[PDB]
Amino acid sequence: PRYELALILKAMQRPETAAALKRTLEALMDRGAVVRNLENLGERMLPYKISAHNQRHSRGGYFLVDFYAPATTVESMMEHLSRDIDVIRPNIVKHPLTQEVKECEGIVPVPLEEKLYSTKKR
Amino acid sequence: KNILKIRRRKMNHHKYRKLVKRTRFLRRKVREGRLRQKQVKFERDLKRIWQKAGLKEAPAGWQTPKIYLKNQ
Amino acid sequence: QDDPPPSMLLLDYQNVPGIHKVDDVVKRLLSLEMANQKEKLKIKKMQLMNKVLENPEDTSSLEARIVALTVKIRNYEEHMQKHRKDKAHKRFLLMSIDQRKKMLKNLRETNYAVFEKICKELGIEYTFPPPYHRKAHRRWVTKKALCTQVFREVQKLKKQKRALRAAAVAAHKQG
Amino acid sequence: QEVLQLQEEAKTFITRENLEARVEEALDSPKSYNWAITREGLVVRPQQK
RNA sequence: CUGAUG
RNA sequence: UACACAACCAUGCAAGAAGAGACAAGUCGUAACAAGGUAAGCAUACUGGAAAGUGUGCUUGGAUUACC
RNA sequence: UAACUAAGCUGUAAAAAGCCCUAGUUAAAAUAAAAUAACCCACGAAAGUGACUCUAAUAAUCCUGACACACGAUAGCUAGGACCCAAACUGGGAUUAGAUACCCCACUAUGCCUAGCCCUAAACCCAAAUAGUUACAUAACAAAACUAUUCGCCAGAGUA
Ligand SMILES: [Mg+2]
Ligand SMILES: [Mg+2]
Ligand SMILES: [Mg+2]
Ligand SMILES: [Mg+2]
Ligand SMILES: [Mg+2]
Ligand SMILES: [Mg+2]
Ligand SMILES: [Mg+2]
Ligand SMILES: [Mg+2]
Ligand SMILES: [Mg+2]
Ligand SMILES: [Mg+2]
Ligand SMILES: [Mg+2]
Ligand SMILES: [Mg+2]
Ligand SMILES: [Mg+2]
Ligand SMILES: [Mg+2]
Ligand SMILES: [Mg+2]
Ligand SMILES: [Mg+2]
Ligand SMILES: [Mg+2]
Ligand SMILES: [Mg+2]
Ligand SMILES: [Mg+2]
Ligand SMILES: [Mg+2]
Ligand SMILES: [Mg+2]
Ligand SMILES: [Mg+2]
Ligand SMILES: [Mg+2]
Ligand SMILES: [Mg+2]
Ligand SMILES: [Mg+2]
Ligand SMILES: [Mg+2]
Ligand SMILES: [Mg+2]
Ligand SMILES: [Mg+2]
Repeated sequence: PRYELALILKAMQRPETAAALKRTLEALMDRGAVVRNLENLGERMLPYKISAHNQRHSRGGYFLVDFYAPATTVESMMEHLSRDIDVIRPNIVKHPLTQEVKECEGIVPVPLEEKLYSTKKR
Repeated sequence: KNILKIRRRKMNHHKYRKLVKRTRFLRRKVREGRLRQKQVKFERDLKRIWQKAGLKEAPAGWQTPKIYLKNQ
Repeated sequence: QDDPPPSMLLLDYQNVPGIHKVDDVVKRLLSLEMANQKEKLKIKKMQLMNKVLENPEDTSSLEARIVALTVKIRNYEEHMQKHRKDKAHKRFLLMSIDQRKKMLKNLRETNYAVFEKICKELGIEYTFPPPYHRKAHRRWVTKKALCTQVFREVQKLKKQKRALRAAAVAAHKQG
Repeated sequence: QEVLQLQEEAKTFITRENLEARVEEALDSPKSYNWAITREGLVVRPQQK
């Protein structure tokens, strides 16, 4: 996976969520991207009341879309997702797997710095 | 210590600023009078060129614009 | 201008066998379409070093460094054409141009044939640094224009006088 | 090896045919990424409850 | 809270 | 023979304008040297008889007394 | 900006002035700025930068080197836009013999965005760059004393 779409859909019914995800993935496939997988993180309580599309959202369904897309459609996908009233807050980031987990060496013992003052007798 | 000379330069600059504020327009008159003579000297130095080169009048298509009298 | 195709199959996945046997869904992800700008930079650098240079393995050569900096200069120009107020990239470009010109001077002083071929292939017009670097102000520009026009008028009137004298001599030698 | 691994991932991609299947699959198979840690350096997952 | 000079 | 021919400078004077300096003593305030009694100073802008005051950034050529 | 409650709210060592279209709670756009993380010291040539995400990208197979070129915080100017909040100036209320100041309230330019200028700082880490040494060696303090090639400066102070 290259990119990652965190989608926050409005709390709605099962066929409505299905159609919303269908049209979102259809738009992402029309914009020139192949969808790898889709993961539903469950309908949880929002940490804060989000106000979007003149609506006070208290809950929201979280979705995770990992895919590959060119660098020229990231803004177009965001502009398409922003105007959707069923989308509360969309986010397009890099997938955390493309950053290889470098070797966490550990707590390197750092000594106390010396030679900071002259040897003059006080 | 060094604040002596610092405050000395501060007082001198403050007095200079006050003098400029008190005699602002006289300084502008002097500046205009100097720029006028500057443009006149430039015009005469240009006119001397073709006269020492042999030309009686100025070359064709020569206007000699004002480079010092440019408005803000 | 160079136009890398979207299905270029970038160098990281080009020399390995079995690249044309996979399907289009895999080729399109292993191509330049889903790639970033650094991949296009690498592709342009490879395609320029394979056609302009003679030994692409000798990267430590001045002729190779000039091409590697020319690619970056053209990329920075492409960036400037979109971003006007970008000062850091503008300084990068203006200093990379000076470094490329210094290496061009060194190449011209070392090997004339390679320098002349690099210039003809890359379109870089090597200019000689004009001595007496001065800021041309309005007074100097006006006086130089006046002196040039005076010189032209003086030589024109002298040519006309010489023509009139030649005609008067030809009319006097005949009768 | 990277090309061969990507070839296997192309088998489970979402397409026009698999769209209606993957939608109803993800809407019925939720996932969770919450996992805590301990002072010794071991992880725990709330899926054991 | 404020209190100038030699 | 046909043209510019005191314009350009230098030397003195000038009705006058402004500044700097020394020159025992004045008038009006206390600006800084002590957290100089509002901590200073730099760039800049405004204001005030005056030293100066204030605003925006910047340095300590000041401390915050050091298991407090 | 609307709804409930009260005649009070803000304000200093103490008050006065100001507001009583005020004050508290519940909701609420637009603008400005970006708690803790930071006991971190990274990025960038410097000024500068630490609310989140995306694209581009951070020169030199790497010496020094201008009056040339390109940048250069805040503050200032021009045109258009924005204005919660703070505030040059200004108008009031305190204190003082006086206070056109430090204290309190209101308010403007301005701080905010785009385009174009101005190119200034205690632009200080007051310690120039390039590769090194711990040899001789404490004017004083401060950040210990120094090498080889350089660039730019330094001739008492005020006048400046
Ligand atoms: Mg003086
Ligand atoms: Mg005190
Ligand atoms: Mg005092
Ligand atoms: Mg004071
Ligand atoms: Mg004071
Ligand atoms: Mg006082
Ligand atoms: Mg002091
Ligand atoms: Mg101050
Ligand atoms: Mg000042
Ligand atoms: Mg004031
Ligand atoms: Mg005030
Ligand atoms: Mg001190
Ligand atoms: Mg009252
Ligand atoms: Mg508003
Ligand atoms: Mg913040
Ligand atoms: Mg650095
Ligand atoms: Mg580098
Ligand atoms: Mg150099
Ligand atoms: Mg305003
Ligand atoms: Mg206010
Ligand atoms: Mg007042
Ligand atoms: Mg401004
Ligand atoms: Mg500036
Ligand atoms: Mg600084
Ligand atoms: Mg210095
Ligand atoms: Mg001693
Ligand atoms: Mg140097
Ligand atoms: Mg002198």
